[PDB]
Amino acid sequence: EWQENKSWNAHFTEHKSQGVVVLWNENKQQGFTNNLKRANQAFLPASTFKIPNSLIALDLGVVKDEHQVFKWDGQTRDIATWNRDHNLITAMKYSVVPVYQEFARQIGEARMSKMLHAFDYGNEDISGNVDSFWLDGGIRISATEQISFLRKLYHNKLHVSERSQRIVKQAMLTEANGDYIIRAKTGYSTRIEPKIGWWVGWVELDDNVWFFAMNMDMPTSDGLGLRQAITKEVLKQEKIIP
Repeated sequence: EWQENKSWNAHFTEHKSQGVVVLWNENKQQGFTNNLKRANQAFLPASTFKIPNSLIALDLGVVKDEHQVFKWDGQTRDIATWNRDHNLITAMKYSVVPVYQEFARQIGEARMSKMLHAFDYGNEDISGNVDSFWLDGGIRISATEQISFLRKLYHNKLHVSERSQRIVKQAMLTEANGDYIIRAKTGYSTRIEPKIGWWVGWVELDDNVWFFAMNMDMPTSDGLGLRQAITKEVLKQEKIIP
């Protein structure tokens, strides 16, 4: 069911990095990773939590639809793209933490906790502050657990409405061309060691879907582009994308 391919480690070491890529072939129900241990080690989800958070906010009516405007609160932050109005699409594109913090406050502890249990999401533990637990609280998720969750979302099998799942998958749209579609979400965890970057999502082909989840050590922000670059080098090696 699971195959370890350490030849992918070259893609990390050539960039003076360490990490894990996990791939799942939906047609064949077979998984592949360079590091079975790290594939099952649990990390803070950081901004990858914007996927479940969006689903919960939509299903409870905290977010009406993907056009609703969340007005900038007028507090200047160090990420320029955060100092503006956003909707669900742009808030996910730019990983706009303060918008999702407000979602979490309106969701509340009780409903957030139950919904994460219904999703079987990671360790399902929201210990910490309700507006930051995915950044510095007790919640943890592994790369293999990200894949399990994403497969449910792809098949509209999560315990929220079909509409909520369709909207979040629209908001995850990252890249599309004549060869593939990528729906994904980046993450960057810095408040708790080890600092890591995430990229989780899937690649849609004409006749198959390949789910992926990667994380990697991220001692400085200088290496953030490697999250997508390393993943795509693996995808290219496996002839999933040209």
